[PDB]
Amino acid sequence: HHWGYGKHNGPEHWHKDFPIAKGERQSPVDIDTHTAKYDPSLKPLSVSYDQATSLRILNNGHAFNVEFDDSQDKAVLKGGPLDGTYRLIQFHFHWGSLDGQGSEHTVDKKKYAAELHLVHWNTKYGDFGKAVQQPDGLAVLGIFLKVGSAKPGLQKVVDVLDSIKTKGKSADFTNFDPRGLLPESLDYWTYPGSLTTPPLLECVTWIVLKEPISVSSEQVLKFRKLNFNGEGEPEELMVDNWRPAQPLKNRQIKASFK
Ligand SMILES: N[C@H](Cc1c[nH]c[nH+]1)C(=O)O
Ligand SMILES: [Hg+2]
Ligand SMILES: [Zn+2]
Repeated sequence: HHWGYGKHNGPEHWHKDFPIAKGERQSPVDIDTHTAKYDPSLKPLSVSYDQATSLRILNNGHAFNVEFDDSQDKAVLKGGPLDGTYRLIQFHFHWGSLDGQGSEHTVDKKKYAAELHLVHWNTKYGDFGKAVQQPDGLAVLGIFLKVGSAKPGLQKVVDVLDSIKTKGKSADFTNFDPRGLLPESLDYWTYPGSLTTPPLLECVTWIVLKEPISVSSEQVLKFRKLNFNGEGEPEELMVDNWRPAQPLKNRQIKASFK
């Protein structure tokens, strides 16, 4: 039936309905640090989230999305390997049932507790829908999460998940600053790829930060309290909604640092 994250509808079944699952630039992938090469030509990465305008948090049945208002240049990603401007439309996470797994991209095979993804779409294409029909239409900033000390700027998100336990629910989540989710350093690895959930469109330029942020056990815990099911249905906790690393094939990962 509908794609999910189980023994019967998980990643290993996605290709049947979504053939591109075995494509040439699928994500995520394992980042081999001793093979990625520093690129002296990458321009400084620019992440301008000052005028960000969050509007709503939504449980879509496989994760929760904090949607932003992108009808104007408010929150934009640029610089790095990107040409032009990319607008922040939404950010979501991928986590595990255990701190030992959860992230999608892996560093030298190491799996993080979770992984944050801020999705932006190339403004040169007018809108998200049109952007997802281009080789360079999207730009996703990936940030790893590791369990330890709590992340202040992430608590609003934590406290609100209670109101959106089940699939379909969506609470007003206005005025959330995504800057509180950015690690200190901006060093990153970048490669051409796709979205990690069906339709798995290969339209993404991945910008994966090396420095992970650390959240508390109590925080990630509440992420694990969510449900994949809809209200009034057998409870399936929302855990392990991450896709495993896919073949790198004929791609190269460039490091923004030496
Ligand atoms: N999860 C995708 C839709 C999505 C895109 N970005 C986040 N969610 C699907 O149901 O096919
Ligand atoms: Hg594409
Ligand atoms: Zn994602």
